[PDB]
Amino acid sequence: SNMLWALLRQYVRPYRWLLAVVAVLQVISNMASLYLPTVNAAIIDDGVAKGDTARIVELGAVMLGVTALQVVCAVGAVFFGARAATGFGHDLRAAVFTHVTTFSAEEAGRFGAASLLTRTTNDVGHIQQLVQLTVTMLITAPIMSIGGIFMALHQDAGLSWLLLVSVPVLGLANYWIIRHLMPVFTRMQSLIDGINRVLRDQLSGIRVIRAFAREPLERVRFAEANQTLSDSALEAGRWQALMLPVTTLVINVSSVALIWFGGLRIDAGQMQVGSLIAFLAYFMQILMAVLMATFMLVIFPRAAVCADRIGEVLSTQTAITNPADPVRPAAIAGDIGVHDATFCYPGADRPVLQDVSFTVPRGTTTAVVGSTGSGKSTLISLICRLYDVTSGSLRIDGVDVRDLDIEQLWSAIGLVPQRGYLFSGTVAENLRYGRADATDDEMWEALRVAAAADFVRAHPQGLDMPVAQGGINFSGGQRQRLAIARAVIRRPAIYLFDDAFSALDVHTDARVRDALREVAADATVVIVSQRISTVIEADQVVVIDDGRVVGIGTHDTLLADCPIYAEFAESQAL
Amino acid sequence: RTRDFKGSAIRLARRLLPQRALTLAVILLGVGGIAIGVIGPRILGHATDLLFNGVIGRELPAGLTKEQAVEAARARGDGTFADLLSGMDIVPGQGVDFGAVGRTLALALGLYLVAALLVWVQARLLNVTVQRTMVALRAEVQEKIHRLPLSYFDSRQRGEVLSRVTNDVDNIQNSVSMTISQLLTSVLTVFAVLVMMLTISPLLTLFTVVTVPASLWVTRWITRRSQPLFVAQWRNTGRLAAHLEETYSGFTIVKTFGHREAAAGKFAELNSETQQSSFGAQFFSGLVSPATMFIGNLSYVAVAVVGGLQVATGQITLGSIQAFIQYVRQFNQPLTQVAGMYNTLQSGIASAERVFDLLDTEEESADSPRRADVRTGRVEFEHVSFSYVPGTPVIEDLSLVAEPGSTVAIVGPTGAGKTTLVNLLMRFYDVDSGRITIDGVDIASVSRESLRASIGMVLQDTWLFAGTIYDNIAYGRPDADEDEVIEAATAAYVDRFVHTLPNGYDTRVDDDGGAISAGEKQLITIARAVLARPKLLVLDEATSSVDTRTELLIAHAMAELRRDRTSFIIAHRLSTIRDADLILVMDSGRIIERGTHEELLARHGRYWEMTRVHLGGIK
Ligand SMILES: Nc1ncnc2c1ncn2[C@@H]1O[C@H](COP(=O)(O)OP(=O)(O)O)[C@@H](O)[C@H]1O
Ligand SMILES: [Mg+2]
Repeated sequence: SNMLWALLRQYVRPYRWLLAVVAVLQVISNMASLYLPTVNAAIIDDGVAKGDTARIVELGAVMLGVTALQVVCAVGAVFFGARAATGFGHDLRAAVFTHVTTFSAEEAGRFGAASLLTRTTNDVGHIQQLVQLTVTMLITAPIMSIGGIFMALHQDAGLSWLLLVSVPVLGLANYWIIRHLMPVFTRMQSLIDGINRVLRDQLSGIRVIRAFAREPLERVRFAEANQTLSDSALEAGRWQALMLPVTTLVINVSSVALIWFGGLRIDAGQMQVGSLIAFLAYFMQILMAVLMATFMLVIFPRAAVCADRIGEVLSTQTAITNPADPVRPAAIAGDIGVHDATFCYPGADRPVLQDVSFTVPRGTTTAVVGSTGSGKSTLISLICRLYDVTSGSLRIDGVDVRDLDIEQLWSAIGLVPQRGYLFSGTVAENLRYGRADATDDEMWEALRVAAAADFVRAHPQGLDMPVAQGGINFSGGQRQRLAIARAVIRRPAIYLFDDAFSALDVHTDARVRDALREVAADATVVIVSQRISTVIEADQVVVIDDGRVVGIGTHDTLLADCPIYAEFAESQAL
Repeated sequence: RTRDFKGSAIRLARRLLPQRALTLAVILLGVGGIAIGVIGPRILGHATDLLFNGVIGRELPAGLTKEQAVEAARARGDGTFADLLSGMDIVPGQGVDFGAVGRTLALALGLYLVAALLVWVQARLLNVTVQRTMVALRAEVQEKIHRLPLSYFDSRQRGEVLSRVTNDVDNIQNSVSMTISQLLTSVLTVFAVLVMMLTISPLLTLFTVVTVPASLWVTRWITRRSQPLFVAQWRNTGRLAAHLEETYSGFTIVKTFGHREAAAGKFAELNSETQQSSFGAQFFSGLVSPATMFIGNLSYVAVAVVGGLQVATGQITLGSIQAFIQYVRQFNQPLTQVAGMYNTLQSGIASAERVFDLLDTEEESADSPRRADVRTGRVEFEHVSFSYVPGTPVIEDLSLVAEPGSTVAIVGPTGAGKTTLVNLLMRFYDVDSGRITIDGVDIASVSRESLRASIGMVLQDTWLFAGTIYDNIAYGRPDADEDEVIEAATAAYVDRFVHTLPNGYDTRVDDDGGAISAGEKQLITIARAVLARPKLLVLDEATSSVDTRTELLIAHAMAELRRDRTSFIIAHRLSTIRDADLILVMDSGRIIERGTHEELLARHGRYWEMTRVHLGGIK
């Protein structure tokens, strides 16, 4: 676990003089629990060995003061232990989120959207729950041993060799069991997550598994996961069964030799009798501090794989960044000039796009079209720099797009992605993203252009109906038209629709396009669609098939010149 | 909300009945291995008392009897010391007698060595009996999953069944290995540790058992005072995951429309307030021990003071008070973890009756073994009247007859009973008062496996288990070489975009770069159904997210090009369904009107007024 420590020494840096106030209070709280037997050895030696009745009762005052000093610095240690372990976990996810927000589409989609939330919310909280458990209930095992040795040195140091020999063998016989247990214990968590995934896949596809009658294959691929998990959990419990017995045997043998080697001293007259009572409690306190500390070491293997994922997110250098000298035109009015752009995944056999070359003039409209998987899905995300072109160049009216500040680029591109996503809140704050200062009557214009006015106006509170988290209350084209209106009130120089009108029907698609043509009379519109009924009115249309372009023109000059486009539009008539 | 605690507990305990030999030998081995670590301190105290008796007795006048020595001590003014001398067994003038001390310690060491291999075996057998009753439960749940009807799976919440076979078996394993190892032993260390602690002194044992009520009231008052905070932090972390989810899932819409600054400020303003909410919840719930250990020392101080004051009076011996200290330490340990042993038992018994409720549900219809074979395909229905829940009939009377080699194509508005009809054909649900006869023989009395393995179905939603694209495509026929997987992966047009991916046919599509589209995930599923070589093929809107040209190519190369088999083609785009052998227009059951495309369009019906929403563009 070289990543858990590299990620653990990095983010709890500011809380150095807040764990130094915990490792100095866990010392007072453990040298005060070791001092109660120390003073009990004086009750037995100064009040019991003699008559001295009052020395037993007046030495209980020292015991009552110590038990209060031991709790004021033990509840005052849990106040600073779970105050640096909450700053680590705050600063950790505040740095995971800040790094994720720098990702591009290619890097964000490589991790996901749920495997990236469970990597910053409940994944941090495992290392964050490890820090508050390793400074409040796990450093007391080394402390109760090291300070126990010094207490046994303070009291009749002649017989401190027992505690100098009994520990070096309690942390060495426990470092062997743990050394052999850790590798067999991190392999058991990757193996119980391999059966929770088999069950998850079987339950989700329980309707298709039965369709192929592939039930002899299931629960035989589950019988090889259950019987494999039960061989790594029956083996990790083969070492975990040696922790209590060996640790308690070391303490018991040390305790038994203690009375012999202490009686040999007491008979000689160089030792008192209460020292045995004190040492027998030092050993028992060390046993108690070691057993419960080694019983909660299950956290380390399960929080060292969380750190692997967090460090995998945090060690992903982004590849799309602003240039050191970005060109800043006064206006970025749409003129796209894609020349020879070839986008290829790293290591892929065939590039997604290859030698695509088309330009759109100032205020016209283009429509790219092709079969599923034929590149066009990735063409939109190149104009707004959600992907990097590998061996080509696209330029917007004066400059290569990657030689242009990405924020000023996005400030005049109204993007409507493949799936309409709306943010939690109200329609007034969901379609506010376009302008953020639009007047109330101005947001009634996009909803009319996007053919979305007649469902948000037929509501009690007008344009204030609450939207769900992902906008799931609006089922389909309702969400799509709200997303269209969001970009409609931005007056962009480039409208960029990526499979937007597919969710809509045919009449509302033609209505929205007519509204755009009557409103955005000079904006550059780039429409991507698998339909043809939304492509007729485009000023120019291009077809791309398996990457490369196959034909560029208008509808009439391409319906009788491109066989691919002809057979594309053939499956459209009724 | 754990609506049963008695019957569930007895059923979970009787689950260990098959492993009763390894449970009886754990119960009897964690008793003789724990009542030997209790009598160990008594032997140790006797060993230390043999030292004290000689040490405080070797300086007395050698020759005088014990009573005479006590009288002499009391006669010189030493009263408490005289009581001390009378309180133990001394003989003046004799030393320690190390023979007795050595023999006592050689027995303490012997039964300390025996007690350590009597607990290692008790732990090994306990591990074996736990990790063998867990396998049985996990293999009984998996055998029940493949027998429940679909009406059970699709009538529950989104993750209701998932977090019952996955998270509810882990809790059962925890609360079946913690209440046999950690809860049973820390009740014998409260019974024997207390019955040996009472034969020593019944007064000092009363200064220790009034710290059970004190350590329980305080641990029940801390927990039931840290509730305005343990809920106000679980709710404040719910506003963190509800913001990260909507800023990660709509990340391309946060980047564009550049509200990165706003979405980061909102995160930073509710992260600084979940830190504060978690601070209190981890402080108050973290100070639950520094307080039950405070009354583990308020008792220790009283025990030590009274024990010393009572040894000095001679009512008890030093070797008894040394053992009493160890008994106090062993008795005051099971209390510091009595809440973290009881809340993980309620949790583990609450998520242990849901599992048995799942196992107690009704199985499927107990199919009849006949092995029906489809020869030509005569899928003919006869007055099917299926209804999901009594009171809302979903599919009414209909008599859609198929043909041996045609491709009957079902069309209709959403929610008209198309996917439900596909579910009826596959016997996922049972038809009510209607024949569903496939090639003359009724499939209502036919083994489900033989029928389903011969149909071949693809649905609107796709299933892709955790594996490579090759493994997903080869799932329809797992005994086919790659020359038959790639072959039937070119008719589904997955080859043209699979090389686009960084490592095609091995992309491991459960953790990929999100480079597989929604229609690309349907082409993979179609390629899986092509492998099986079905004889009655049904495509229930499987080509919905794919192109309408690839749609017409696939359902012309493996749905019309197949002269041998018949096919149902359910889709919403009528362009690919026209000229396709008996289109059936259906509206909430009750097939309105049917026929081929020409006769169906040349009659001016619902089909005619439905083919203008797509072609005429009038709505
Ligand atoms: N498993 C089910 N449990 C409860 N209700 C269902 C179930 N399946 C379908 N329904 C309801 O019955 C109706 C059946 O329509 P459906 O067959 O889904 O038509 P389509 O497939 O064209 O959407 C749906 O509106 C749905 O709400
Ligand atoms: Mg359907």
